[PDB]
Amino acid sequence: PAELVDPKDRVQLRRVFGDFPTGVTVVTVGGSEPRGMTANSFTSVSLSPPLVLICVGKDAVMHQRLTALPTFAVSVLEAGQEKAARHFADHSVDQFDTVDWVLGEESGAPLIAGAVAHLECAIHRLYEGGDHTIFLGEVITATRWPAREGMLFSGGRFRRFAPDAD
Amino acid sequence: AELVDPKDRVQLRRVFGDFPTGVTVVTVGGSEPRGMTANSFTSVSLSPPLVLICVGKDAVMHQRLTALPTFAVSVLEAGQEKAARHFADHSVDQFDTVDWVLGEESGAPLIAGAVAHLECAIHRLYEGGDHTIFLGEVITATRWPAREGMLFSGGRFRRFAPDAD
Ligand SMILES: [Ca+2]
Ligand SMILES: [Ca+2]
Ligand SMILES: [Ca+2]
Ligand SMILES: [Cl-]
Ligand SMILES: [Cl-]
Ligand SMILES: [Mg+2]
Repeated sequence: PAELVDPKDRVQLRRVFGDFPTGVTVVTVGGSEPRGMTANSFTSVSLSPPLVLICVGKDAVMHQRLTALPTFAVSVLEAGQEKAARHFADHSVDQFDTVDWVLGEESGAPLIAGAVAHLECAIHRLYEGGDHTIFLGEVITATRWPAREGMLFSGGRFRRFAPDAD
Repeated sequence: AELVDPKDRVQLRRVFGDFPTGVTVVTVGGSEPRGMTANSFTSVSLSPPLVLICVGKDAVMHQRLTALPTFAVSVLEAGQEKAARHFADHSVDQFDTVDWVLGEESGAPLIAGAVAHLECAIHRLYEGGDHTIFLGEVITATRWPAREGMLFSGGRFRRFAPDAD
């Protein structure tokens, strides 16, 4: 039975936003106090120049970091990394002593070990996005592990792929 | 590990495909209604309620979106690969192979059987390299809770495993 959504109702809006499935990333930065934040707003944008974007809430600490720093990293989380996804979504101590990570050579940001891919990006534009800021980054380098497959987030829940039937 | 040269578009597409997404069909109305398959759909903001899509500068839909006040997004359900392929084909009624309903608010075709329809007003146009980023405000939406979206990952259509919980 179809549910009509009142866009002013944020409970309902979050329900419909949840209808579009995504992967899950952890965005990280270096600097004097490196930080990570779980993000599903990651979107690949352009091939030439190679661009991606993320949308970050204005009240997140990560927002203040990204506005101040020239680069960030994206770690696309693999199917078995729900613990890492939850950890970097916690609002609440080294944030990174729970997880295995390797230093990003271009971003100076911790890259999450076990990820499907790492992308290190230079911040190119900041665009207004309502209660978020849209950060457009140019991909400086990336590394991927072809054997790995991403975790999923849909309907407000973490989910898994069915193995490819072809 | 595979090191990716970002200037190599084959490699770059491989890494872009490592982030799984759903699949939408973006539609517009007007004299010549049009649809295009898009996975760059992203929900952005709660207040105001905003979403974005990234559309190639050379796409025919690109000119529509820069000109028209509204568009619709149909989030495709798990069994809708045929519609995804159809609205991604480059080469004429585009809507004679799908079940669709006119959206009252957008004036654009809404794809039947979808997980959700979102009808949006174009809010901003932002530079996005070889794409334009279209930011839209959600005017109304309808959803079907029992449905689940189709998935696109590694350049292939995929489906969910049953929720363990
Ligand atoms: Ca209400
Ligand atoms: Ca090459
Ligand atoms: Ca559902
Ligand atoms: Cl809220
Ligand atoms: Cl290409
Ligand atoms: Mg996205």
